[PDB]
Amino acid sequence: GPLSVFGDRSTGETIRSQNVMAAASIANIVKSSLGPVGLDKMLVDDIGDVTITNDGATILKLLEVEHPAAKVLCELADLQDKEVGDGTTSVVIIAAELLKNADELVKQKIHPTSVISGYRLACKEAVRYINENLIVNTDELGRDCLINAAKTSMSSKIIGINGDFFANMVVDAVLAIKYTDIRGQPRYPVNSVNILKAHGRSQMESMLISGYALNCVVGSQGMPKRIVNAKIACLDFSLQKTKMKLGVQVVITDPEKLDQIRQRESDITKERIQKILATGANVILTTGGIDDMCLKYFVEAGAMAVRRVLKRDLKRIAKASGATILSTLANLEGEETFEAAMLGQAEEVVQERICDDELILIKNTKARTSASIILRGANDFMCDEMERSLHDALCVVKRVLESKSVVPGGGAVEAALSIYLENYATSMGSREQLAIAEFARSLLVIPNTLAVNAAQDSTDLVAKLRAFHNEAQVNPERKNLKWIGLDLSNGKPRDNKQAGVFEPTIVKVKSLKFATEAAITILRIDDLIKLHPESKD
Amino acid sequence: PATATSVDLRDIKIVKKLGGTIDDCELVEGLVLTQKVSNSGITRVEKAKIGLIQFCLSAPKTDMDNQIVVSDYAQMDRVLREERAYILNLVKQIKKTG
Amino acid sequence: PVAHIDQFTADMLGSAELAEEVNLNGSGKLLKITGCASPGKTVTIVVRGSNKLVIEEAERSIHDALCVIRCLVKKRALIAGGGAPEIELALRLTEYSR
Amino acid sequence: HRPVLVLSQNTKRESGRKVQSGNINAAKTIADIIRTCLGPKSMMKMLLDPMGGIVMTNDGNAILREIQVQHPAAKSMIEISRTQDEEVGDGTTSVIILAGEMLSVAEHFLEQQMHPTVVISAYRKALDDMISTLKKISIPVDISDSDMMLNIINSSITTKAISRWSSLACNIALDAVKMVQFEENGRKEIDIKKYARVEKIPGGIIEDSCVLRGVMINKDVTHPRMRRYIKNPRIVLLDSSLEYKKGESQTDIEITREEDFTRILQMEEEYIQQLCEDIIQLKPDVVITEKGISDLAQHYLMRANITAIRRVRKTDNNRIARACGARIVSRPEELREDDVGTGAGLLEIKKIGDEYFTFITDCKDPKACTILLRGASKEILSEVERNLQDAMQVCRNVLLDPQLVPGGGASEMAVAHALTEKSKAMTGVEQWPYRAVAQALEVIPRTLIQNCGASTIRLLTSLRAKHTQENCETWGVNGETGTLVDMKELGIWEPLAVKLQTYKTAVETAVLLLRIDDIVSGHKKK
Ligand SMILES: Nc1ncnc2c1ncn2[C@@H]1O[C@H](COP(=O)(O)OP(=O)(O)O)[C@@H](O)[C@H]1O
Ligand SMILES: Nc1ncnc2c1ncn2[C@@H]1O[C@H](COP(=O)(O)OP(=O)(O)O)[C@@H](O)[C@H]1O
Ligand SMILES: [Mg+2]
Repeated sequence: GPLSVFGDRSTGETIRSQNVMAAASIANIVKSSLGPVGLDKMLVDDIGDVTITNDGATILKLLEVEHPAAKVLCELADLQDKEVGDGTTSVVIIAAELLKNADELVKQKIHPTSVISGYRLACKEAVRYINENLIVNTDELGRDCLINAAKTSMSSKIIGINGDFFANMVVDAVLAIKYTDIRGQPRYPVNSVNILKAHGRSQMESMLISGYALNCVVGSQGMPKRIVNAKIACLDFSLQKTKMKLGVQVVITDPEKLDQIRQRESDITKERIQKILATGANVILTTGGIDDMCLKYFVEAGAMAVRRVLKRDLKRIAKASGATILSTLANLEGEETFEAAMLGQAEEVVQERICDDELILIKNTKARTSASIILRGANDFMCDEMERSLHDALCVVKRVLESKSVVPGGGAVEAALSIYLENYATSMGSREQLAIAEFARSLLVIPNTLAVNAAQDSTDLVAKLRAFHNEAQVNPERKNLKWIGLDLSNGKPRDNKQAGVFEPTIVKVKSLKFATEAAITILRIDDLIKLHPESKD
Repeated sequence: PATATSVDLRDIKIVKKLGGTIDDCELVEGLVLTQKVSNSGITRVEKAKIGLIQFCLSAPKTDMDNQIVVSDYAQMDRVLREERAYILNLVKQIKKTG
Repeated sequence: PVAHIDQFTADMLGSAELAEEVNLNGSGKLLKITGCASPGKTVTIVVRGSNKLVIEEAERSIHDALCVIRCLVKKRALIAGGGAPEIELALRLTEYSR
Repeated sequence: HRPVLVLSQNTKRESGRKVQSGNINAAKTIADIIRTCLGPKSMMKMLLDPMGGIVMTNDGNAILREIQVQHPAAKSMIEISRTQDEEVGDGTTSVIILAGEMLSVAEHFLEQQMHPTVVISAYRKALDDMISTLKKISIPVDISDSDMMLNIINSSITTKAISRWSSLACNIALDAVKMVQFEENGRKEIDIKKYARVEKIPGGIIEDSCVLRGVMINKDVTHPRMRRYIKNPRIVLLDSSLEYKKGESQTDIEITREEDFTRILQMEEEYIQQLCEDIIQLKPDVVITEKGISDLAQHYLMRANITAIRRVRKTDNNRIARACGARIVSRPEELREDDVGTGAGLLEIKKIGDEYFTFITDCKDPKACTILLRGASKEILSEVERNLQDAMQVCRNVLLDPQLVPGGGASEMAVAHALTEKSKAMTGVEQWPYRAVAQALEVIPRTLIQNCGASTIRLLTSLRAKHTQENCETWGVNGETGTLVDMKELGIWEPLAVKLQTYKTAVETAVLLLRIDDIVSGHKKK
């Protein structure tokens, strides 16, 4: 008679109501961590680890989910870090409210393919309207655009101070790693900034190290820990005793030739260490291993040798100091040449005190003048929060300098799109106009969440918010009310042009493209079959 | 077309990568590989000549069991320096091809 | 495919106008060879997506699109769709049954 | 058995007032544990370890590390005292009481329908005004004076258990930092953990404890023919072994002739005698290595009158290299005249309680010393070791920052009147949480009278009236008697780095725990 599957089958409006409650179970979590009045959470594990964070990606990655519609919204937050980097609480609330308003349409016996086709006409029109209603590029504002866009990202986190201490350190970090490319591409690789953590003084003592901050120790306590006018030798091979390979064995037939082979394992080893040290090299960085026999040659000659450094840290030092990453001997059948003209340069390599640990600093690197940020917090829970908040702040200034276009934040984009799409649904709307009209109400949840978390008036402040944006579209008298946002500290609509509340363009363009595409896949689960777990057979 | 009535779909490779939207799909007629570049210091070359090599550029070894007998002081120098001269003749054979 | 280094000559090489590693913003990066002298009967389709579930559906929908043109190579004939031939199979076989 | 269609299985959800007012009570609970361990009239707290040991101490850091809590906000306060223990020495118990009081007044404003971001923005404005107040009431210190530095370290150990032997523990902790203050290149550093080793030996009296001018280890001589008393030895430090070991290869010898097996056994003896001839070219007296010494190496050093020590630790070799000025070499055929530890004083192999101890003392200018602790048992010697670590780090902060703050309640009352007078020009909704930071600083003079049994009403009313005038400004609480004595006459002075780290950590602890409105618990990880 029925289906003889050994799992479970649920059809109809059961799964159509379960996917909305699965998406609302995720959105109601992250609704309390949006905007400058948002608050952080606690993520306690079974082993006892506590993670205090408010970013939309760190919470949903550590949180376990079971529903298939819940894994779509959790993987939607992971894509926002790679594509944009701060846009990762706002996408989850929009994509869940896109399913909440579309559930009210399919309960009115409206076909979901008209809602899918109605959402594509509203998503492509939202990108078209936001690209024709921008204020200015990065020429008029200058450095004031980079600082004000950085403070908007920090307002939802622990580094949202009233001053410009953390804002100036981010702009000075991205501007110091300007790496040009072919065909006129000024790239800004923000992954080259080594963000370090140390439980020390307050947040106002966060050092901006112009150069690189290596997270390693010297090793042997007989080397000079401060070298002025240093020459960095970046190399990746273990400075240990000469061990033969698997194909080579030592089969001796004469007992007199025994001790000459035993001394040869250290003579070939020390032959490399004397030709890399006679060329003026004082700092040697190694990703392999330097044993206790080879540490004597640096104490005797007065050189610094750092062992077991990361491979991702050696590439950031050799590119910034002009050093060449050498793995072995080379240069056309040469015995030991080392190409001594390709040594790195540094002004000062100094191991400072980082509150009961050792940290090596390189000052200005003499070639590229890179930057590294050492964070200072109260405990380890604040340092993990300060690292995530700084990494999201580095991604904001990266997209502004690459794509010179900013949009007003604080719900100013979602207020203008809530009224333009209602007029867009009336012109060319015959049967898909109800999906475009619900696309505007789903976008209004971003200024609605700012009024809930601020404990302000909800149905009056957003009603006063769209009152200025309606007069900016139907009354062409140059009212300039396209930048009207929210003042959550006062509870009144303010102008985000003069207040300095700036967000990048692709933090909302890619947010509206990812949330609309995720809402289509969850809208097509009218039939769902769940099989039994095959564990013990 | 107009020469054969069969078509193999195994000549059309489909690469699945997470990121972007469906409008970011591409119809590149060349080769798309998912492997990384070691070393990644260049990652771009125009007027490139591509060569497929099935030889292993490493230490000399045979299908039979091969061992190195070291019974002299200078014999350890003749193992490391001849292995560097072996693969240098393999790289210079590759480099002089173009 | 070059197996031995003694047969590695310029005739066994390829050609490419641009062979670069396109640094993507999403899940890593891939290679992309653009242009080649005397191209073969192969092509590569790069499929993107916002979730890992949309790319698996887009892979099956592309294969359902390439198989439609595959049927037109074997039989160069097509009919009207959208419930069109099922009605004509229902009326002509009813008159055939009488 | 069909599974239940749930989402986020086996985890908890909690939000609202139960998390904001729930983390306050977890912070008030830890502050009530160590509340009786701040003043000089404090008492010890006996703790029990899961290993079977006993930690009897009154220091605020050592108490909180032995407490395993299950509350997530309670785990944050333990990491606060761990941060204060690594930055400064005597900056532990004061931060946990102050962060509990700054959250005690923060719970009042959360009931008044005020947003937590308004209290934190008032806390950050109050934190920037507490740093500027301590820099105005500071005083420059003459670090070259010996009697001035003794009064700073005596103020930090009056709370601890070594206040009875204050005349001895101040001279030990001052001479320990001034010996290890080493400067090779253009960078001053003080390493009081890797070079100032504090070794404790059970037995004797505490009055016989003294800081040695050199190092000491628990190691006997390798052979009884070797000398146990050398006047001026030339110590050579080694790192490799004096034995014959297998090489890092696959070496195998085919023995076909009769004379081949006896030759390899003779070449093993000639290899040891070759490296023993290379170390006697500099004419040493003491050979110290980290690996084993074979008996063939002991024979050649016996007739050459060389005392050899066998298995000295690697951390002890780095400490004796600074005292004698030697170089830890790892190759006997690469020894130089600069690698010989000349200038070392008397070397004596004493025995303290049926166990030999190698003493290397009486050096000319050692850069590393060892504090010899001798007491009743290992229980109270762990107390003096933890108190000398809090006594050497408070001397390190003065040598890097010679500024003193008047402690004993005078530091907190000088800023609480500065925050009160500066709050008159606020005129906003952040004015009232700005006033609560000055009232939260009152818990430090509250604790000094609650431990000695004095009144908290008649004293705090008179202490608040003493800071109404701008002339005196340094009146604190005397924990010995219980009255109000000026700190210029008592001599209780705390360093600037202790009071700055106390205020910077107590505010930012309240910054982190006030932004927490949700707690998720019950998930696993990798
Ligand atoms: N000063 C401000 N005034 C009004 N709104 C703000 C202000 N600063 C930030 N916001 C709002 O807070 C929101 C924070 O979003 P966020 O959680 O950072 O997104 P994502 O999770 O993608 O990084 C932004 O959408 C922005 O509109
Ligand atoms: N003789 C004294 N008179 C008044 N107060 C004192 C006296 N001795 C110590 N104190 C006070 O006792 C407190 C002890 O603090 P403590 O717990 O040692 O801090 P930490 O935990 O950082 O070491 C100091 O803040 C100091 O003001
Ligand atoms: Mg103390």
